[PDB]
Amino acid sequence: TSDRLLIKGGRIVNDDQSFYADIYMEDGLIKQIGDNLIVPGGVKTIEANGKMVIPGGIDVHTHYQMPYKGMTTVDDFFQGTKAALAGGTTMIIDHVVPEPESSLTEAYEKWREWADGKSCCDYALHVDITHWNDSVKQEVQNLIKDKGVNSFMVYMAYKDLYQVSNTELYEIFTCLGELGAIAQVHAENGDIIAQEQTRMLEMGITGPEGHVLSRPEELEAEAVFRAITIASQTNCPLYVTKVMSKSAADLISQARKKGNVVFGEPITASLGIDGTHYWSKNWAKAAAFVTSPPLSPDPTTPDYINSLLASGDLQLSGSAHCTFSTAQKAIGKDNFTAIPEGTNGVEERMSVIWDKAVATGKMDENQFVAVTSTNAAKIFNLYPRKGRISVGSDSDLVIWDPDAVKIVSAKNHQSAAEYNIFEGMELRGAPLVVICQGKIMLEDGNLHVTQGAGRFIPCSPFSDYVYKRIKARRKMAVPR
Amino acid sequence: TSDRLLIKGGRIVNDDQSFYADIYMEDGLIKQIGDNLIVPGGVKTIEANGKMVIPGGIDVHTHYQMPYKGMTTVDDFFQGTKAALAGGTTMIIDHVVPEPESSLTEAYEKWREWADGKSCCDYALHVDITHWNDSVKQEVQNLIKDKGVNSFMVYMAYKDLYQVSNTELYEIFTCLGELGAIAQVHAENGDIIAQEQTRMLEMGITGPEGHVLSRPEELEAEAVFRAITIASQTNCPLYVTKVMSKSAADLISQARKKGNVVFGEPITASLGIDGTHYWSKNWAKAAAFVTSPPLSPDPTTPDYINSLLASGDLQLSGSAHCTFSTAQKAIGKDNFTAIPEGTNGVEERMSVIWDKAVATGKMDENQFVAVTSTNAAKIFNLYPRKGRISVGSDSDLVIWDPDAVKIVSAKNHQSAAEYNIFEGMELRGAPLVVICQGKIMLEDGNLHVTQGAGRFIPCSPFSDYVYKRIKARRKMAVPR
Amino acid sequence: TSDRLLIKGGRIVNDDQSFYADIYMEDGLIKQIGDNLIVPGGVKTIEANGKMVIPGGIDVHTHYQMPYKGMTTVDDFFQGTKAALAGGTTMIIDHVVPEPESSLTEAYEKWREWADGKSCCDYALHVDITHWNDSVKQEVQNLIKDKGVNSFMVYMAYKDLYQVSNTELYEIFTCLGELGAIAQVHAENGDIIAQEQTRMLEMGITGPEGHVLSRPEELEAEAVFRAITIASQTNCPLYVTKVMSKSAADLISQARKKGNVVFGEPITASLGIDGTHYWSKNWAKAAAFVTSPPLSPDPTTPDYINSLLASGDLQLSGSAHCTFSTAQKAIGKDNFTAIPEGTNGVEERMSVIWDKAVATGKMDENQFVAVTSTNAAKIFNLYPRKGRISVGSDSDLVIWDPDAVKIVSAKNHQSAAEYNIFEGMELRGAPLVVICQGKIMLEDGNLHVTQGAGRFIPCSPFSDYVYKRIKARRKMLHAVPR
Amino acid sequence: TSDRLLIKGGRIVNDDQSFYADIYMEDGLIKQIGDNLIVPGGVKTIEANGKMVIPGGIDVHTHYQMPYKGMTTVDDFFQGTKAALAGGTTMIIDHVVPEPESSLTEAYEKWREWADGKSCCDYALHVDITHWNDSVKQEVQNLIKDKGVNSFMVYMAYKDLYQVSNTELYEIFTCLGELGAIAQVHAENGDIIAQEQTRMLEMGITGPEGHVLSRPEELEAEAVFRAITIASQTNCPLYVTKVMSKSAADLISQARKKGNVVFGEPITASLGIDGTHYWSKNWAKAAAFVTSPPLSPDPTTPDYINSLLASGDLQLSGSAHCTFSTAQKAIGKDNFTAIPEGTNGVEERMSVIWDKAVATGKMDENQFVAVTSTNAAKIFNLYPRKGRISVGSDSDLVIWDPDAVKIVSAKNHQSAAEYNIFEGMELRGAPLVVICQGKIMLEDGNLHVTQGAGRFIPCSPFSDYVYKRIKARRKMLHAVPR
Repeated sequence: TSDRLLIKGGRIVNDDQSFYADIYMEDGLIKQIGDNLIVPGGVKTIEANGKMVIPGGIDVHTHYQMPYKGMTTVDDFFQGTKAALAGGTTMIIDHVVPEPESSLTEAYEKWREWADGKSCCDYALHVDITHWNDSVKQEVQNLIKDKGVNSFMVYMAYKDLYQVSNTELYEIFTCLGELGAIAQVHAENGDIIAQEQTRMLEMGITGPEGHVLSRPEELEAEAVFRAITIASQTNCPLYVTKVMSKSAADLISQARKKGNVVFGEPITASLGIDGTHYWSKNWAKAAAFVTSPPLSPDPTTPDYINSLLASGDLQLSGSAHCTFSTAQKAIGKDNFTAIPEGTNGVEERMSVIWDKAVATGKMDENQFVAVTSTNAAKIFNLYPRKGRISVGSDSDLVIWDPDAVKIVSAKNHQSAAEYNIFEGMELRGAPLVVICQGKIMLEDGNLHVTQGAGRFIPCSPFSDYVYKRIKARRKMAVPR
Repeated sequence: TSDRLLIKGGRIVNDDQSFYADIYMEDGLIKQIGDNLIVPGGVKTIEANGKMVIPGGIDVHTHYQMPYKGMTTVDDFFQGTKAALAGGTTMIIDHVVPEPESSLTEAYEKWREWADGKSCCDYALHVDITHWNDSVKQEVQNLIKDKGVNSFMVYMAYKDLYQVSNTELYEIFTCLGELGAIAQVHAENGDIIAQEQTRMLEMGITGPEGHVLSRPEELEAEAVFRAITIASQTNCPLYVTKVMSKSAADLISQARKKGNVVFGEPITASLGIDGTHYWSKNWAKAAAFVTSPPLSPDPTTPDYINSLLASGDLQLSGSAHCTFSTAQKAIGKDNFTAIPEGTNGVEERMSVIWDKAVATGKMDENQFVAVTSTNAAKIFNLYPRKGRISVGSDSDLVIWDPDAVKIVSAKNHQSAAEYNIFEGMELRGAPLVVICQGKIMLEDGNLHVTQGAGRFIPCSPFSDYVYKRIKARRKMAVPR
Repeated sequence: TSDRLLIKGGRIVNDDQSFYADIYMEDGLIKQIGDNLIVPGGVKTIEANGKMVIPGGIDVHTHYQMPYKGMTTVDDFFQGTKAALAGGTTMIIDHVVPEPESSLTEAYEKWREWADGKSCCDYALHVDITHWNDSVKQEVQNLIKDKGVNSFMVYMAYKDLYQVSNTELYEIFTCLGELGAIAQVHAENGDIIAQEQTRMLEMGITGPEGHVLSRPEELEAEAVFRAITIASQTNCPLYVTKVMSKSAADLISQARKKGNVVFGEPITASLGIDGTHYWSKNWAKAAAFVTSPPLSPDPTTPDYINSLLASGDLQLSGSAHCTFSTAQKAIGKDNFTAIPEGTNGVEERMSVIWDKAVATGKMDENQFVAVTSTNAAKIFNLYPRKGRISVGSDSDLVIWDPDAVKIVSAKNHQSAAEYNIFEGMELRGAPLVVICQGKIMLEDGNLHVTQGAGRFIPCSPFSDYVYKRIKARRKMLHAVPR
Repeated sequence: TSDRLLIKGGRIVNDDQSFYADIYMEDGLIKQIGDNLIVPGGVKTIEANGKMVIPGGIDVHTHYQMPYKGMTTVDDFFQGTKAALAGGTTMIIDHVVPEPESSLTEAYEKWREWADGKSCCDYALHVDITHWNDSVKQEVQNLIKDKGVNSFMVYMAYKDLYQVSNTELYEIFTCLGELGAIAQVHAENGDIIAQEQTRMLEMGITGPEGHVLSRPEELEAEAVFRAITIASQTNCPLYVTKVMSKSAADLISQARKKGNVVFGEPITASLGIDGTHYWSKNWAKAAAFVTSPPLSPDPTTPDYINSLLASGDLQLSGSAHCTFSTAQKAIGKDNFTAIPEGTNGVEERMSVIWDKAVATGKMDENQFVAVTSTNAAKIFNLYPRKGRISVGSDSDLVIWDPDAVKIVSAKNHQSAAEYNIFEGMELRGAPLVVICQGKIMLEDGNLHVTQGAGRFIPCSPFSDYVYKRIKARRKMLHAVPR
């Protein structure tokens, strides 16, 4: 599997504490932690020299080689996970997207085949419920029981394509609750967005600004509140993907304070920048920002999202990395509704949070670990195998430099995209060394990776972190 | 029309101020206000003797002789307005309910005929949009232009009967906004209520408690938030009927603080009592409380609703007076979904608010006037004809006694109902004398009324109180 | 008193409704409202020609010729009320400020003498409680009973000068509540501000930016919350002067929703602009913004204050007009704690609100009247004499042009100040004609005024709008018999 | 030190995860965790049989043998820690209270002597800053550096006894922040409470109900908001003791969301019951509830406090166990201000939280551990030595029965008090076995304890959980060059 490796003089930073210790690794696992380790001679030894050592990042939202209209996103499972590793991320969770009226299981097999053959790092899979009926219900059950899936996503947007009704939502959340799965949502109101898009085009607003104006944050907030409400009535845990706005995040905060089982996933884009760039005079640049929900035009938004990720009102971060070329984006040059949706973010996720939340004093290093790996591992039932530096855990570690300062650019990023939405931003905090599966995959700015080295990691239902309260609530007429 | 009448030594209480003055009336109108009025000899003179004189109450939500399954509510336009006058209310606004797929205009004519022939007092009419299509759109326009209607209601509940989709809501609010009408809603989520009713019956909960448990306040709050959101996107003023819960009222408060044009209508029931009585061992008593949305089981609710009516987060009061006999209620004795919905409240509305909000120190007498007549007159475009004691205004006045104390009972109420949901409650504050159309219709506990004396009062669109901001907001691409 | 005057073809805008009618005025009073008025021939007639006619503005917060260290503010009761009238304001309420350990009543007489002799328009007076003891308590009673005062202000700031303790606040609010007066506060925490000033000076931050950084909005919010709490415990109505920050305005909103009797007074400065200009490289410009509480550095502040004035969470507007010359400001050139505090705002108040809340669609014309006159008249017990176009009310009216557009500048303002904190701002909405005491005092951009023409207007205690709930709450304490 | 011990078949429940494993212990420490442990023959073996095994509770607020007017509370460090252990608590943190104008360090030595000689379990000490001056400042430094103290409490109540001013609060929080200590507060407004007490007595309300009516929750909320504000301005972490009311808990929630470093400590009383019993016709019963801040008369309070402990808006639980006899309480029979303040709670703390938050579905077993030990260990810098079942941690463990159901009564409690404020309450969840310092101190309902067995545990300043953000904020003040 993996050679012996010793990291010396490192400061271990887990979500619960930080402490000085050496780390000995072999065959994909952490074997010893402490001082003066009884270790074989001739072991490859890295001198951490007081630098931080954290669990590798888990990016819970990717779209590598995602199909769209006979094309594919430009970062595939190989190049996309190269990008992840370059940024300190050692596990990704991608979305399987079956065509409406097609098999979920057959889609899952396709995605397993693509990723097993190309991923540089360990991965898992969410399965999107793009339509609903009795056979789909059966497949969901089968996928949870037999295929290592515990997370499924529904769409409240994309009217006449993926969108599900309130009756379907109730049916689906009841089912996912009974089976021990996470119920994920893409939460915007598709019915109202459909009208507003028509309204924008009739006003002659065909550029990317038409995208953000046709999807104001009130339509994200409505759909979030409604999802929270249906999930509560069906005793189902809810996970809100791609939290983009202050109002969505406040609804999640509100629901969690009442005791509702609700999680929020901000992304690199909503943590790092705003939507002013939709009004760029450079069409291509503006189209690079087109994603759904969009980036809020309100410039106070990213500081707020970071604040709520710091306080635990939001719990984990993803990227929704979903890159298209300038030529693909330009398909929608005359009509924003035809711009393929998605931006970059996998490489920049951990640096963006360090820069915006840790160097700003909003969160400490332990909460940084929580919001980049450990909470994700707990929610998806991967803890302590992932998201922790502990004996018996997987050898996925990063030597992090808090003092590193790097300018982001399309020129030096691993993505095949020509644009980078964070172009020109100077970020504090970066990885020096990345170890994945016990092997050194980044050092001295050099990537050392193998196509297909990454393993599918099965995720079991009924995560304790998610379901203990649900179960306790389940456990709890007037005779006339 | 109406004989000369002089009220002397009264303390006039309008929404804006209180002051001592005599009031001279003739032919339906207030002619002079002041001291030492130049008045003809031989005028009928009432000695107010320091007592308050307020504008007659406007009850903006009634259902007199409302049809249901070949029956009718037991209080008709005559007996129902007798009840209103006994309680200090001198104008009512009733709901016209066309069958799905039938003409709105034909329904309006029926209701005009019933009320013109029986009402004791002036009235107006809201028209319920029970279904939606091109011909209904046309009728709405015609009714606003030609028939004195400015208020229309849509249902978010009653799946497969009255319920409208989000696309229909957007269409309808856009239309009502363009035409200068108030958009009213019955705001509960019918899709989810349908599931919960099935769930209650499968648990064997067939009594009235199944009604309140199948319609928890979260389902009122969801639908209110969604209506607020669609109304905001379409620049349409929203009016929430039958505010029953703390969470609904808080959403209205929130929206108004942002600047959204939203009004809330608590009712006598939600101001005066809670939903604990759904669990009464007396089936009949419990069924007397069945209304939609239901009374909150949370006993802190009525004090809170009064508080938000006091602070102006809620603006006006109705009753939704909709009475059925015990025999009619008993149709649903084996299945709560078959209990006809509706309770009493028209007679008790003004006394309930005085007792719960004024004698408690939450609101003063001027705000009492506002929330019982003047705000309703402003919203429905009836001010200063109604809701004000002013020269040239209609002679609809009440001599109110703050020190009166009365126990409510089915035995002494004007309603034909056998039950009164406020049975046994002692209320501070009551009318001594009611003058309507310049005629004394209550004195010494005696009603003096004529069937059909009441006039239809046309209500024009584009009320200033409602539409000035809407118009100003209406009045307010990147070239590449 | 005042000649016959007829305004024809006007659209009257009161707080409750708007309607078309002619207005006939004589001897300081509105005599008739309606169509085809029975009127004597030869009456001076103004053609409003569809333009709005509103009640004159009431500015509830001014500091004309306010003394400070042997000097005075540069706009006195004459020039300051010229400024008021030029902007559509026909009544002002100024603050009487007695020196600590001196008589409130003697201070009141000095102020009455200054204003009676110079004011162009009607006025009233608040009295500031700058210190507290038995004789001050007696004077407050006497002033309410005999001198037409119903509003008194206390300071939670200015440690070792004006500041009162929590015991004194309790005593004072109990007393003012018993006597039917409005309890006004200057609400910032003076103990903590003292420390932060020292911290700014030790960091070498001596310019105007040190002023806003030594008084962060948290210190306004703390004092507001504490004043609300003491006022609630003593059944006393509370009025928060100079609402500057979002957080202060949210606490007032929160308290009103619970039923507490609390009023908030934003000022022209907090409605119109933010505090970014404390960091101007021009010292003199930055010092022109120095006022307390300061303008929020958060640029989302003025939009928010306008939003809460629109929704009624805040009820009335003032200016706290308190102007000093550049030479006077420069006394603090080496130390921001020595910059005399105060900015302009009286002339600009009504246009600022129209431009920022009405032309933006946040409030309608009727709420504009409410927040520029009618709510002030109700709170200070001047309604319907002021703040309303009604038969028997005072002839204080403005013909307002919603379509007028004017750039503000020190060059054309009535103030003697060299700086204007709204310099260069283009504002929508302005007065065309101002009538005061039935007399045309502004027309064609010309002022027609007389020194000393203004009358003191006595203000009685126990305003209904303020006290009916307080009284009902007092009317409603049982031991457990054991 | 301590004999070999093996617990088999147990379900370990830490704050982060639960898992099945055997636990081997020797000489005060957990030595091995796992399956098939290499263990010496003849080891005392307990069969957990699938039952939960959790870290022993840490009660961060006790007042054992606290002096008051020449008397003492009736539960001393021995009997009081017997009560603790009976309820699943294996460590207590008590408050050292020096007389005003006396030495903090001398008080600390007295308390160390009392506890070292009587405590059954490990303990630590907070030191209360009952007055403030230069020598007290020096002692605080000395206690942190040399005596294992990292937590100090100030009083915002008790006017003319312990109360500190806003200047003193600023000075004290600045000092505690610089030294790496937790700043604890007793947060009620003492100035206003003094007035309201006098008001209650003048109304003839002398019974216990006068206590809760003279201290309405608004006066707790005001003091909380002010403490948050001063702590924020001085970059000092704040810990709110005895969170009793919904409004206090909402202010802590609000401040934490903004990023302020603020902790809240609900107590057994506020988690388990309300204040309706102040109106009991039995004087003695009512007086048994007298504590400060008092129990809220609002019966929705305890459900809400449990909800905010569940969501993490409040982080840790104490008891403020402070018991007086009926005869001692009765000293205030004619005047509630003379009733000695304090109730029971140490024994009942963990069962109350299980019954009211876990069996109700508000929180899971892992958050239960967090709020009964682990968050306290992190805040006071005792993690992972305490609050965790981990190799190298202290052998303080409890075998917990989720299915146990017990009625609370004065008849069977360990306290010397005649009254129990939870009398008659049936609580779900109880300890079966308690191990402390590796020794079985509760089994089969029998206590096995030794007077003086407990050790003082030094607590170091600059806890990472508390100070990493504070430090980062300090690391991040430019003048405008003109």
